Amino acid sequence: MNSQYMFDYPAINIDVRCHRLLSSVSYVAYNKFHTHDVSTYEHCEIPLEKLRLGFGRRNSLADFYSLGELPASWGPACYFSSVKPMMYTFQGMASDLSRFDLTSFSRKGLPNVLKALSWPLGIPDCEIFSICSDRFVRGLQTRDQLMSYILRMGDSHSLDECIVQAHKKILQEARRLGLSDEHYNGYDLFREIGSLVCLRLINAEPFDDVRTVIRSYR
Amino acid sequence: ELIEYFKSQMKEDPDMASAVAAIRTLLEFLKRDKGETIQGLRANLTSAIETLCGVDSSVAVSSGGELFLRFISLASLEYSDYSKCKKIMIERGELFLRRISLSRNKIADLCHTFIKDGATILTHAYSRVVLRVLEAAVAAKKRFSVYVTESQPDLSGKKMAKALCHLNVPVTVVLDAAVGYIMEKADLVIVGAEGVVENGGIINKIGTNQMAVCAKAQNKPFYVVAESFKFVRLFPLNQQDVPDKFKYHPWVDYTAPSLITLLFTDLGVLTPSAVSDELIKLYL
Amino acid sequence: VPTRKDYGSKVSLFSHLPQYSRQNSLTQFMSIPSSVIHPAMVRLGLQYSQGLVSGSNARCIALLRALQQVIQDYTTPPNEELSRDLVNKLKPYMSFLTQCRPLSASMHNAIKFLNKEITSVGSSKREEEAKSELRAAIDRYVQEKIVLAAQAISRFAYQKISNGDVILVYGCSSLVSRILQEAWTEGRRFRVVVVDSRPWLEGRHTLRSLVHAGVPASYLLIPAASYVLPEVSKVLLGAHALLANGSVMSRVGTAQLALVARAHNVPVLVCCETYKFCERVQTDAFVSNELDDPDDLQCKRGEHVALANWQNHASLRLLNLVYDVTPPELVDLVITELGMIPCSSVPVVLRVK
Repeated sequence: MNSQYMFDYPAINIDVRCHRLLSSVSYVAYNKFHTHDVSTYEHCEIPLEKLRLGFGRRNSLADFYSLGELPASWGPACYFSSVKPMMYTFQGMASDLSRFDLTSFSRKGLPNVLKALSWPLGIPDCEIFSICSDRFVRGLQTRDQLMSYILRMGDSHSLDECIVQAHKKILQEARRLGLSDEHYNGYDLFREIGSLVCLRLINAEPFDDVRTVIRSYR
Repeated sequence: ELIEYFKSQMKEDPDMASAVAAIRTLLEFLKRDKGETIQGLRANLTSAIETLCGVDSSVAVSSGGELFLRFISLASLEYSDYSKCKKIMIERGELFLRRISLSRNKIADLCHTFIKDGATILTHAYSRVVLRVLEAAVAAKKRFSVYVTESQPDLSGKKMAKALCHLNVPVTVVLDAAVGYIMEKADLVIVGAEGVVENGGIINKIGTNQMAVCAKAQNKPFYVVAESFKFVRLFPLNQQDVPDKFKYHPWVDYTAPSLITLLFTDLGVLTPSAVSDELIKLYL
Repeated sequence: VPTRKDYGSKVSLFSHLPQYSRQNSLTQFMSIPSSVIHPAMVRLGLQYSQGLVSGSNARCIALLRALQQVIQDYTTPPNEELSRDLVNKLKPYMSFLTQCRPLSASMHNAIKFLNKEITSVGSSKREEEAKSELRAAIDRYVQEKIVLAAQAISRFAYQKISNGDVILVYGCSSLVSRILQEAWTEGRRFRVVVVDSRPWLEGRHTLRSLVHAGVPASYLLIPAASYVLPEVSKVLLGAHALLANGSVMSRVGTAQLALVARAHNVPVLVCCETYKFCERVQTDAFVSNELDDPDDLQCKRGEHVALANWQNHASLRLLNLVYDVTPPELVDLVITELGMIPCSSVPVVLRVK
């Protein structure tokens, strides 16, 4: 019963004109001893309506959602995370690319790497660099953006299932690019998304300041 | 990490219970927490309670963790600032520790009256609450005899007898198989508890339940002395419904409330029907 | 409206309880367009007397729907206030429904809640808004007292069912069947033992509902229950009302089943919602019960009926009990929307709300 208490409820508001852009999630004041279990990834509360609650500490999030469960809490904000903490590869480039708009990519006139900046959604988007920036402290006033980004690439209504599907898509992309699965846990999904997008950008760069920052790694 | 070291070092006071040390460690880690949101603090302390009950497999640790989480939720429901709310949580935790560390003395003061002059008391294993109750009773110029079982898993009965011999109280160590033999010579049974379930029963040493039955077959009074932080929202239907995290030769078992006469807590002398009322009023 | 007189000879112990007939009806003493009672009200009374609507939740929901329609089609007269007028008008309707069939505990609680709501309506506020507010209040009551309560009870009972269990049920209960189906859908693999009894034989309503869901089920009568209990793991029983003294008022074959289950060390579980809790107490099944139609005990055995003309014998009288009271010592726990509580926590829930 104590594991069911909430503080803010994610109002899943999926209007359908375009599912990849204008789907949003805003948190309202709702403790009300919520009926279902609550999972906290990074200051964001998700009700476990479809999935169940799992205990213990495992390696990755796949180890949790393979049995049909989700951990009580996991991520960088947890001192004792249910998943093993890990670092990443190309966070530096994803942070240095936080000064350009997407109009800066479209004014160049090339659609080759604009393809590469369409993995998580299919629509040309670059807000993952704004998420993975150095300034972007993950606290309050930022849950809505992260949850809307998760819902826009989830293809579902239950936020936990959207998280699981996003992690599955991350793993599928890593397998398609010949990368390992142990390099991509469920610790920080946004950083892994940014790393994959930046790797695809680096791969598509030879088909072309932005070019310098892209070719600065080899 | 280092939370287990602090929790095990807090148990350098031989009189401090495990749940009290767990609550003190939780309050210390709430004080030293650098979080800026209530959800992150709740999740971190939940995982910390998980680690603590992973270290010590007693029901009292889980009860204290659930009580601390309920207190956190209650203090968060009011202010909703997490700064003034954090100061309120700190001061309320200080007051709660100061009030809960002296509950054993109150339990003894309110329970030692039920012991007559020349009666016979039966205890199962070593517990600090029964020891304090017997000390408060012998301090009132009372004379009685004490029978204690050896508790074969870990010989706590011999330790209880050695602790009682320093109080100049006639104590006799009996075997665990001789419970039904000395049951007729005992005037009352007084046992401790590691956790009080919702309905009113207790969760205690493996040789407790079989002693509550033999007393019921002889109309012997059966009293349970336990603190308030041991109230846990559990409902075991039988001996198999007890979670394996608490039993592990089982190390613990459940006793139904129909075999319990009275409970002596810091809230007073209660019936097995008051624990459920308290747990419902708490909304744990 | 004339009074419904008793049919047949009653038992000397149940002489204070009305005994009616299924063939007997008060409609033959009323108008075809109802004058004193409401059309929805007489329809509900006829459906209750004929036995078309017999489930507790079903009866209460039908009563609340009829009351919604009555409140919708009711307009206040001049010089009158709705707060007193509606309550004074609803009393003959309730008395007529009682004369049709004795009201259950859920119906009594719904009537009390509706009276408390109608009395609480302001005086200066309009009627076109008061009727809509009453309808919305009844809808919210139905939504949060039956549906969400059943969902919470099923969620609380799911964690008590294990793989390989042998659950034993009795009669036909909506909550028990919903819990079993939800547990089978979530992933629990067990089997159910359905216990039935004469003359209603409503247990078949559950059996055919468990086969359609794929749950392995067994069927047997109540006198042979002691034969099947050694292999039963848990006993799930439905309750019509939880008395203030901890006793459980349910179908006539509930207390006996709970007693026989105790002799086999089988835990007895009772499922009920908090809106069926009553402040009244009861020590036995004699001070208050319902005497059904005694002609239902007549069975077709072989080629003749032994009780075909039982009324010809002055000393022969048939007893048809509908309800039974189980003491609190035979019940282990009660699953409500507040969780799993002991059978001694009934007044507490009555005191909180």
